Amino acid sequence: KEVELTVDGVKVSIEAGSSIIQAAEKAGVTIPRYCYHEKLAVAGNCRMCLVEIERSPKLAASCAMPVQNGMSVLTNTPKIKKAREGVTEMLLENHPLDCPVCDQGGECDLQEQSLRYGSDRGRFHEIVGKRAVENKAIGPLIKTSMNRCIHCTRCVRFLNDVAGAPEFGTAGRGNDMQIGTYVERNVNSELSANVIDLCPVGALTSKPYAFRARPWELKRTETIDVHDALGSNVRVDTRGIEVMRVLPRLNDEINEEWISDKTRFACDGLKTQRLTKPLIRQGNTFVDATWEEALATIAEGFQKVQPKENEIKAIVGSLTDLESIVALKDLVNKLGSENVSTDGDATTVPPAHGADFRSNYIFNSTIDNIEEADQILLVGTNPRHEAAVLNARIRKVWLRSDLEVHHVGEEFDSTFELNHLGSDVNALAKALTGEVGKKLSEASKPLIIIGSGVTETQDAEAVYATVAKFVTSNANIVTPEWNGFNLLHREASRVGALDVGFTTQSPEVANTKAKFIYLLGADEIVNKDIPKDAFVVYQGHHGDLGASFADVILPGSAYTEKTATYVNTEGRVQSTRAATNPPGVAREDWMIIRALSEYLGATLPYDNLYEMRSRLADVAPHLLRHEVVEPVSEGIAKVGFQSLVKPGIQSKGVLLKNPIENFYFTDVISKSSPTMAKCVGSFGSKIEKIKDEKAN
Amino acid sequence: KDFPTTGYTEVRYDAEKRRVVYEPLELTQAWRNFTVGSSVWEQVGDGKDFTPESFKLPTPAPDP
Amino acid sequence: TDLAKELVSGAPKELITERVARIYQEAKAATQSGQHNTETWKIDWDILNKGNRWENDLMGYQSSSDYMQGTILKFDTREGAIRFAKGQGWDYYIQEPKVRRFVKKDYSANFY
Amino acid sequence: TNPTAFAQTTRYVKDSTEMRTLVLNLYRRYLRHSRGFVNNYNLDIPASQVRTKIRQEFERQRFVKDLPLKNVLYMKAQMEFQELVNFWKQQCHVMQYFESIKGDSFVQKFLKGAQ
Amino acid sequence: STKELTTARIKDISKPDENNLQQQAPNRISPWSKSQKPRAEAQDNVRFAVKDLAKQPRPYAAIDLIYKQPIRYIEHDNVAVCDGNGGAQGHPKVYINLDQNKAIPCGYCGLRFAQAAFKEDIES
Amino acid sequence: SSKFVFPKVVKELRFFLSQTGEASVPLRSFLTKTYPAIKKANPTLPILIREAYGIPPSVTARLEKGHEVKTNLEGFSADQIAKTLQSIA
Ligand code: SF4
Ligand code: SF4
Ligand code: FES
Ligand SMILES: [K+]
Ligand SMILES: [Zn+2]
Repeated sequence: KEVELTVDGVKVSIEAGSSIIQAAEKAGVTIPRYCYHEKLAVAGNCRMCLVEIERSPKLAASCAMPVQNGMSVLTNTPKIKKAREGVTEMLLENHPLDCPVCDQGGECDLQEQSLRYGSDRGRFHEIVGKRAVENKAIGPLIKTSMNRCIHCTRCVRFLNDVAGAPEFGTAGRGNDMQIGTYVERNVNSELSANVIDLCPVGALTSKPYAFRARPWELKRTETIDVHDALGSNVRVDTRGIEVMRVLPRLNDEINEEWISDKTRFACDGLKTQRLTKPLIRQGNTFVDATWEEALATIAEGFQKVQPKENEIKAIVGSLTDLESIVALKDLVNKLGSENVSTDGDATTVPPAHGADFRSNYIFNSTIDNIEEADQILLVGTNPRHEAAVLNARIRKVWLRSDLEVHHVGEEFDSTFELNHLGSDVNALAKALTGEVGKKLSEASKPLIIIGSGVTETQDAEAVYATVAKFVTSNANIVTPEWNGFNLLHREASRVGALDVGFTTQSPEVANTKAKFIYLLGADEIVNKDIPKDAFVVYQGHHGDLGASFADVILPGSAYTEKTATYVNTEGRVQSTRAATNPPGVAREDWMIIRALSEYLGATLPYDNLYEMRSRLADVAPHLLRHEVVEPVSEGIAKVGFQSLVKPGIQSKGVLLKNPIENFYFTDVISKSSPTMAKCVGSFGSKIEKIKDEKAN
Repeated sequence: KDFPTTGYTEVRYDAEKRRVVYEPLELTQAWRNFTVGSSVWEQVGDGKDFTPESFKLPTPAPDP
Repeated sequence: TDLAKELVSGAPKELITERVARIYQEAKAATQSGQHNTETWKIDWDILNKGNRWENDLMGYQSSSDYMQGTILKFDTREGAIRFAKGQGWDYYIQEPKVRRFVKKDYSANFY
Repeated sequence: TNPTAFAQTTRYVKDSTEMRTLVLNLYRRYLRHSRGFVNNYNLDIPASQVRTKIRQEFERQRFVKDLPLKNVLYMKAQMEFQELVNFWKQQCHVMQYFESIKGDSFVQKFLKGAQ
Repeated sequence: STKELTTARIKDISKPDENNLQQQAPNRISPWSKSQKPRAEAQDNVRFAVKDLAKQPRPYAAIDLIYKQPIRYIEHDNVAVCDGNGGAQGHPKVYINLDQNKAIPCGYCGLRFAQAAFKEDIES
Repeated sequence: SSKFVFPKVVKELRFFLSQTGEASVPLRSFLTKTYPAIKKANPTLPILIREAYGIPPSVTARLEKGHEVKTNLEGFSADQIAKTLQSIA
């Protein structure tokens, strides 16, 4: 297949059908470009990538011209460099003199390529003046200065194809062509803000980040995104103590250089409602207290109420790190209590997927392989909200092949076409044995996706039993070279909590009226019972319902202020990196548990991260391999699928309502982010409004 | 290269000891590293060949 | 290489006992499409759990007691970075860069 | 040009045994001048402690195995002596050399910010 | 009060007084940025205990001044050209588009330009 | 089911084994053929099976006051392990 070609004397071996620019980029030759992006459809309009081919008079758009065999490609002829300076002299003909006031200042491709490939002088002193355009208003997240657009259509190609938001396009003709939405309406996509990164010029910039920093000030720290369970790789930029912006970074297995609008514009919640001093409840208000006084009060309060063996309850929040989970799990068992669980809304005491077998509560197919899946079945999942970036991955497959997606649950407005089947367990029951179930078995690598919201229904066990019954009796679904069962998580500390077994499987214990409740970042306990005679401690970084109920509050650090371990939905183990310091006297999250133990007579053996990181090897030896997935062996997986199948289960016929009823308010940082408040007002809880009432 | 530009320690006059003493480094304004915002594109090409034509190995000419 | 070369460098003991260095290759920035800052390997030190940055009361500066905050080293081979880290006896940890997966891109694909 | 007082040539030794004779010889030279160190530097401690702390720093390097490390630690060994004899360091430096000074519990370091 | 003196507003509520030293500026009471420290809190400090607050620097707030200018109105053209009224001693020349029915301020100067045909609606 | 009803001191059982390799085969064979009976008699006992590459087999049992009893199972056969598990009790 491969065609051997030489670019400027460098031999190139690439796949056939590739374009010249990919061949040149592999040989190391740098070909300037504006309109070509390696995740978008090819348009050939910017005319900057022009090269010379030996058997032609006509310059070739190397981003569009497919590769040949034996072809000789030139890139550094004086003829080409004349063309590059001509094109540069055209883009800057109408470009405004905005660089000082332009938020793209130190990181603009029109600057660096013009500096490198253009002339050093301009020949435009015309008296009529430049072209001026009116800025279009497309929401509270994207700040448009359309004077600066170079008409490269990356915004159009991304939003139409990747994002699935067809309201953005080119309206007009020639010198009056105006990228926008023609009529005034806000752009509605959870991935709409990735256009800010694609727009090479200052035409589309961040509105929350407007005018606040220059790119040479910021310090770039590579960490992970924990607003949803995918764990998308991000880049956090800090100017001293503050975190200024969050951007995606390349990881072809998880996020593929995109992050949802929740991930990047929730950075401003880290400066608001923070817990900075330990607070002790006195009367009906809180007062400041030192770590000596606050730790003593918890130690004193614990002995006053004297919770018994299993009357001590530990609740873990969505954002909580894995090191604090094991620190807390060890601490409570050191007091001899197993009433340890999460703040979710699960129904059955042993969660339907359980914690015994990893293969029953992860994304066994791995995200990088969703590309090659033939048929996908959605069970009660709304990826447009639960895992936004994963949804765009499924669309990209469905656009380039004959993938057919089947959905069972509550109907939602989706980016790609669905084949709706029903909205209850019985609807899924006929579908598995019917025409659609036949489709999956005939396919090579079919996919069954179960959402996180399946558990929060009354029929949590029926669906897991039903689907497993189909899986337990097939050969295509589970092969040596394929594991077709997948579970989609949405809270960033589920797989971490389940990998360490921070979940109680005793129904009587889960019903025990616990007296001492230790809230570890749990902020959704409205349904959870908290008796008036319970002494509650909340250790978190944000003031919300979890801290309001507490009697002593111990400040903790956010994911941008500590080194921690997170396991995403597909089982990959990822460790964050510290970008700033926690504010005030706030301490590390697992350090509090160690220090709290010394006051409670349960002194934990750990003394530092490395000692605690040795403990993660004990609970599960795979928790020491960063960015490495340990797939479940095929034989042992089939054991777990069987124990989910249980005769004698009644399908109550409950609608598989999605758990995310507000896309922007899902975690603690999101609820305290001023920018997310604007989005709900402008876009709505489900990103459905097309008009911005809030406009001033 | 591994030695930081601001060094490790600094001196001040201690009243108790009546003498100038060394203390560990502590900057009131931490140094700002603007060097991160360097060029992401290569700025100068491969150069030009200026070897004398008397110091290059001759190309063996093709045969008839 | 094998020698404990740190005993001649005069560096404070805390770089061996109390600090963690990182060997990494800088990632490509989302904003710009250049691919040159991601071809040299670099060493940077982790920040401190307290005293990395704090606001100066008088003028609102960014005070710091970390003397390695503005120290970044450059290399051209991965091995040279690891060898140099080994020579100084640094407690480092390597961050393997992600590799973009090849996908052929064709102009005609917009209709086929 | 002539070298200054108490100077020595810089030669890279190649035998382990040869170095220890130089190392042991140098040790008494530190010990011999100890009273003068107190007198010239007006030290507030008797010369006994000056002899005391000299010995400790020699032992700190006792267990080096590789030879090239041995020389450099000996090359710098001589230099510190030469500066000390010739009154090149100031009184502030020498005082602070000998004026130097159990770790806190986990709660204590946690309480005050730790490191 | 300390309610206006500590929160930024687009326009004030009461008439500013030049003698009031607690105002953010002599011609404006409230601050004009969300992250600008109020002047009342800034001078409530130990270093001002024995100072003379009337002699500390109090430049006139530039936000209040710039809105005292009239709106330039362009005749039979929807594009205004601004250069800081100094040419080589002003800001770079920037072209402003006036299609929208509002006064578009200049990016550098802050002068507001509009169309003449739109003046009546704008002046409402 | 044999002696699969553990005392009330046992509160957690964890099995470590490699996805490949000889030494992990016996523990895999046991867990694949003996788990369904063990769970059927121990509904409230959580039994975690966690797999990592290149590691020898091992089993951890957790007693009261947080004590965890590690039990290496390298070279044990499909029937010797049944004695090892009960030897915890
Ligand atoms: S987009 Fe680039 S060239 Fe245009 S004004 Fe902004 S910084 Fe200058
Ligand atoms: S707005 Fe930006 S991304 Fe869209 S065509 Fe113009 S330059 Fe390209
Ligand atoms: S990069 Fe090929 S024409 Fe734009
Ligand atoms: K941009
Ligand atoms: Zn102007």
